Amino acid sequence: TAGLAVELKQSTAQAHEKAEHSTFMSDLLKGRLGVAEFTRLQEQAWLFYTALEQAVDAVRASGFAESLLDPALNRAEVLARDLDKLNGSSEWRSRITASPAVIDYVNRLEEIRDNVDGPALVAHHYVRYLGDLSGGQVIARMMQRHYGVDPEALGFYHFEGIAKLKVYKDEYREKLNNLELSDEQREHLLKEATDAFVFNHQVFADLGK
Ligand SMILES: C=CC1=C(C)/C(=C/c2[nH]c(/C=C3N=C(/C=C4\NC(=O)C(C)=C4C=C)C(C)=C\3CCC(=O)O)c(CCC(=O)O)c2C)NC1=O
Repeated sequence: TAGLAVELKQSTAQAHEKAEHSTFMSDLLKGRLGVAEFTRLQEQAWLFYTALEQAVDAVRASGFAESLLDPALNRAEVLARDLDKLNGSSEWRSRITASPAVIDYVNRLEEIRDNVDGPALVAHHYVRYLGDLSGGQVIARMMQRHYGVDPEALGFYHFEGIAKLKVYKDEYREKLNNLELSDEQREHLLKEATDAFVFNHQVFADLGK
């Protein structure tokens, strides 16, 4: 009754809370881990953001949700640069492999990409990017504070090209509210958003293992 942004927040609350409270992310943010574990996180993130951004490109090209799917949000190329700094060479590209959790997540993104499934893609976009815009400074700050990570290796969290960030998040939520969705597409979107948090929790679980 209060618009899609509010409903997404409320519908995904249980899954979001489960993901935010994983042991791996909890130890990472409290300073118990190290730049190594942060680097492993960012390597798995590079795999699933590469897949997410293929799916966003296909959806944007179909004409669905275009103003929401701002290409300034793309993280994959920035993440690779970060991983070039963190690993000290481009060695990582040919070494990293998807964890099982990341295989399932990437598979789902690739299904969404090739189905060109606009409402599913919007769900995954909200769960990753709005997250990144919202709590991302807190993650970048803890990485600098606990681990000494250089801010030039935290480009993923900087969002180059956005000046006023609170404004941008506000407009992102209004763009969600303004999306034209059938009841069926809206249900599909809400369910996919919860699945997105579930995938992310399992990514942190596999990292912890
Ligand atoms: C898989 C984990 C995870 C993801 C994907 C995630 C996404 C995510 N984090 C959000 C907010 C937020 N997220 C954080 C914080 C964090 N977020 C973090 O991942 C970490 C590690 C912190 C550090 C405490 C804060 C402080 C907000 C503010 C809430 C808001 O603006 O609504 C939102 C905003 C929802 C909305 O405004 O309706 C999303 C989608 N949050 C998660 O926890």
